[PDB]
Amino acid sequence: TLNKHISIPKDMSSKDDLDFHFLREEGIRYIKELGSNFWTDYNTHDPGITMLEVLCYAISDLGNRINIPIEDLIANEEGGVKGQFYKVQEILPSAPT
Amino acid sequence: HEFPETYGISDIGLPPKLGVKRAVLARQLKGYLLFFDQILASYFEHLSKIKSLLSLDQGPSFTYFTQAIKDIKDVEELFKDPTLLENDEELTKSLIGKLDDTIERRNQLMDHLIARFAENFSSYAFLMKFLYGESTDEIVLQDKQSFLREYKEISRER
Amino acid sequence: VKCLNHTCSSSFQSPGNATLILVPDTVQQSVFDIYQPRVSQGTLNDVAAFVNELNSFHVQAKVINPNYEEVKVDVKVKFREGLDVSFYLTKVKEDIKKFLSPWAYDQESSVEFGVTLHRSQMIHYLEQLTYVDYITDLRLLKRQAGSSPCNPIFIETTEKEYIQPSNPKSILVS
Amino acid sequence: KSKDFLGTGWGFPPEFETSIGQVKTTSGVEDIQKSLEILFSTKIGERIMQPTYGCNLDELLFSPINRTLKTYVIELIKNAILYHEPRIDPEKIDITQGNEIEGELLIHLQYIVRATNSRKNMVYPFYLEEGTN
Amino acid sequence: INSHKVTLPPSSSMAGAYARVDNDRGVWKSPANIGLNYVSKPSVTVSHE
Amino acid sequence: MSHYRTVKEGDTLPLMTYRIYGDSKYYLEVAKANGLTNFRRLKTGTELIFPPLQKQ
Amino acid sequence: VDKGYTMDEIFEGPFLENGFIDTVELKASELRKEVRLSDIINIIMSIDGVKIVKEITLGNCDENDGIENNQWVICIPENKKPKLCKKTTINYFKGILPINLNPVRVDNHKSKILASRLENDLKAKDDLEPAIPQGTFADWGEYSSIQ
Amino acid sequence: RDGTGRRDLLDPKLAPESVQLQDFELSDWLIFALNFA
Amino acid sequence: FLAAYDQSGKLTPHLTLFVSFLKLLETSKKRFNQLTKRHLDFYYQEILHL
Repeated sequence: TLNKHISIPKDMSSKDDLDFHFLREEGIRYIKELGSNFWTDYNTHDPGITMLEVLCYAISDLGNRINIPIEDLIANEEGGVKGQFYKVQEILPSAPT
Repeated sequence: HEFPETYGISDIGLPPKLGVKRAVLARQLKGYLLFFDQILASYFEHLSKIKSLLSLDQGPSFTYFTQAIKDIKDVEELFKDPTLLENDEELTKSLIGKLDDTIERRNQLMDHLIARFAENFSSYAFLMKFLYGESTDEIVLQDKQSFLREYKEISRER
Repeated sequence: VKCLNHTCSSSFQSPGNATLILVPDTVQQSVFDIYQPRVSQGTLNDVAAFVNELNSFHVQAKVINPNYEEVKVDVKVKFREGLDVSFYLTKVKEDIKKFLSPWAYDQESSVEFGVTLHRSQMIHYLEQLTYVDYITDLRLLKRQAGSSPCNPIFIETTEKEYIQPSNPKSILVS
Repeated sequence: KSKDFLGTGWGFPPEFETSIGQVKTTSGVEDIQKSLEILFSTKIGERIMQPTYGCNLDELLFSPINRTLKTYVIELIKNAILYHEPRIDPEKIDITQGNEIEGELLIHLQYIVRATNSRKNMVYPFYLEEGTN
Repeated sequence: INSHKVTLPPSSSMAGAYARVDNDRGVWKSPANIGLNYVSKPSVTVSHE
Repeated sequence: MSHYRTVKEGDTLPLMTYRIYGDSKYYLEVAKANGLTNFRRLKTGTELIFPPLQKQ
Repeated sequence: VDKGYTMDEIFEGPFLENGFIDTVELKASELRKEVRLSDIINIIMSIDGVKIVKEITLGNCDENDGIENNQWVICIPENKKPKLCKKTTINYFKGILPINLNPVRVDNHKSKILASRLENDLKAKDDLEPAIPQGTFADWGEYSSIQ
Repeated sequence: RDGTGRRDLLDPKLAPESVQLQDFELSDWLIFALNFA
Repeated sequence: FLAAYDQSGKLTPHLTLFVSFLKLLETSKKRFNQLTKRHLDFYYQEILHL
């Protein structure tokens, strides 16, 4: 119950919705498959590409909140779990027969 | 709010010397981008309702949700009827509307919660049709919610 | 498992008692007699002790073997077969026995129960890759079973293979 | 259809038409000219995962005009182009003061469009086999 | 209690800034485009319009 | 890399191939990539492409 | 083509303006000689939601249909097509309780199921031919003097 | 009645998967856009 | 429509972005729909301690 030293991992790669670079590459792959007849310039000054990067950033934010633990996601303003769960003191005991 | 000032869609606006046409084009872009924001706002809104969807006291009437977006300076002009931005429930009915098949979805949620206690309400599906017509769908969902609320005593004092 | 609410060995209407019937899996047929599966004394007694502690101060339950008894099918010849040998009537008989055996003892069977109407039996056969039709079928109890004494009850009166009794019956011949 | 490695893309101040449901696009030399307008309209830290994109010309506001300044201006412009616009070669940068009183500095950039494809040019049917660095 | 901060009119910071410019470049150099110390933000945001 | 030129009067296909590749022998591959049949007479407004050589 | 037929086979018979007809289906749709319970039962048991057929019987539709044989197989005269007699019926149950059906709802389901078949027969009328590669034209014999 | 047994012990609506909190497809978001426009 | 243009290279750019965005969101649906399991597990293992 002592404090531990805190650090951050260095392998920032997951190939999922929390991985910015992964999302960006998939975005471009989809664009070529669907619209390369008309949209071929994928340089960084392009408004199209700019919009893609903004959206990828927004997706990471959403994924990060989905991973918040249950204890907080279903918390009540006043604390407790009154409308969510029945407690052991209430749901496990049996009438005496 | 993630774009540069050059685009002209941020809080500080766009300098007057650049002319009206450029200001108009900025308005057109704001319109376009709302198609992406309204969807994202819905997903965030849906997280806020998990507590209600699985409540033992009383669930919600809707299963899909949306939000007004108000951190955009001209939304009062972009929308044909600003009234909806004053009430997320009206906005939900207008934007999602029928796509939300509430009767079937509400039953699936209730059946799951009931199953967690190893109980089963399948027979209401037809027994109630000897008492009521089309009105059984509302009646049955009300009864299932009552059952969960009263469960602590029901399963114990046998 | 089967619980019998008012059953005593001499009564089906006695209050204050109960009988439980146990059926084993007997998957390892290398040992077990799969047409007479039985529970040993160890289990019959352990079950009774376990339950009697949880019932009520006033009630003891009894734990028994099912003492199985059952009727068996005969039918019109199949209108088709893969071959006289490959889908011999004997092969069909073996398949029929397995389908019923799965109720009596653990085995695989698509049908919900052996104790069913001919409609279920017909579907089970129709599903075969080596069949086309059969004009008629029946499954009365073996009144003509000489080994078990004569005068045995038959199951002729249009029953959907109903068990002969609440207990001491199985309707799972094979 | 010889000049297909300069590419095609969205116009910078994107305009939406209603006579057809489309957003206007640019190509070739027109596309290059709008790229330059974008680059010199944005600051270095304004893009999210592109922390080094844009220019520092604002550093020179509210300063006197002399030889040292002019040398510094030229350096800033040339480096921004070398890093961010692969399709051109600068030809001449002319820096002059047209107003005795008004605080104005006038910069005229002249450039040449390349006839051969650069290794930094991300245009779809080319970079796949030609974009080494 | 200590989370609450002080808000001030800008004139005293400008007098400081004037001194810096006079020492670094001279009295003929404009005071504009100089950063302020100990400032979190302007009280209000002023648009281009 | 890739290259484009415009045909001026006085140009021939094997002389232009020599100045771009260093060898005159690639003239039949340049003509096939441009769809030319009468390559011995070029018309003086045509824009041609010059593809790079394959590497492996 | 998706079915696996080739050109020689697809165009084997008369050309038909309304779409292609599959020879296998055509051979199969011959006038039936025999009807039997072992097939009818399988049809009913395979419908999703059906659990048990408790009673079933066939019979030549006739008058004074009193006590008669099961008719496990019914034979049909050599130039006739069999058809349901419209005096047929199915009693539906859940557990041990009988339930009642409404004619308008059934008619609507039947109509939708069959109407969707017409839509495909109509679509079949447009796609009746393969593509042929097309070239250009350019005076292939043009010649310039070696001088 | 035949009581119960091992093959009859599966509850079809206990497994969490039976509930899909979000079920829209690409085609539903496109309908959304047609109205929103 | 979606089938016809899948990998055709023929859509107008404003639809190209909208559809690519909708495809990227499929990974959010995958994560979001696992909440029902996490909820159940929490109740049986951390609230009831079983």
